[PDB]
Amino acid sequence: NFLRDRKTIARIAETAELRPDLPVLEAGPGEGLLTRELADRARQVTSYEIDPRLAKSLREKLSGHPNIEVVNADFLTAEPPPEPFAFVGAIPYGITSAIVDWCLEAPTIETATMVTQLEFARKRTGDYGRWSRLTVMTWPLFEWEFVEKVDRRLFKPVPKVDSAIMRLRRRAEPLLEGAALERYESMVELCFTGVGGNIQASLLRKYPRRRVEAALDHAGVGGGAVVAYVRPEQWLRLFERLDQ
Repeated sequence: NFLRDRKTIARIAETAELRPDLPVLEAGPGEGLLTRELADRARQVTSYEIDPRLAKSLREKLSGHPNIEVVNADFLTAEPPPEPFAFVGAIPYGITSAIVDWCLEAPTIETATMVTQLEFARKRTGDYGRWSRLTVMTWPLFEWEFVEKVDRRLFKPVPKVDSAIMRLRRRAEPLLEGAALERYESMVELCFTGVGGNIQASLLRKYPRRRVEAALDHAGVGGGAVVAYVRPEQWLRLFERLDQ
């Protein structure tokens, strides 16, 4: 699926929050129009194309841009650069979670701007109230933002479902660090298993009743809340009170 709509392509490039001293890594470059717009704004673009024939034609198509390099390789086995950078990608359906993990694990990444299936982006950004476990776990380190829906008819060939632009931003200052962050991650893990039936019952496996009740109230969360509908700001408040 190749995005052809010029307005959406420009929206992606502007979403990436690029600047002249920041390099970009790109995956799923397709026709390379987006690559041109990224190269206009960033220090340089390194664009990954796994297919050797497509890599060669893309390299020639973009040879009028000296700050574009095309790498004939699988992006998923690429190492991130040891300097701040941004990722931009149009991600096929079957490797979306793996690309997200690639970005979450790159310690110098600033932003990751991705075109994904619509439902994937909504879950990972809580756009309709339901929250991914990974989003909650990484919220102290990353912002997850839903940018916009992208209608199927803007691609070629036209797919079956709609897409979306979503963005990760690595926070300049993490909301938690060190052992406190680990204690937060342990709390989130504990609650997403569902042991005991409800979030209150799960928390009671690790924390005293008096403190659990105080923490739920502090966070504005009911003892029987559906775990997936607790918001990240509520998880932080819950941990704040529990960790005293």
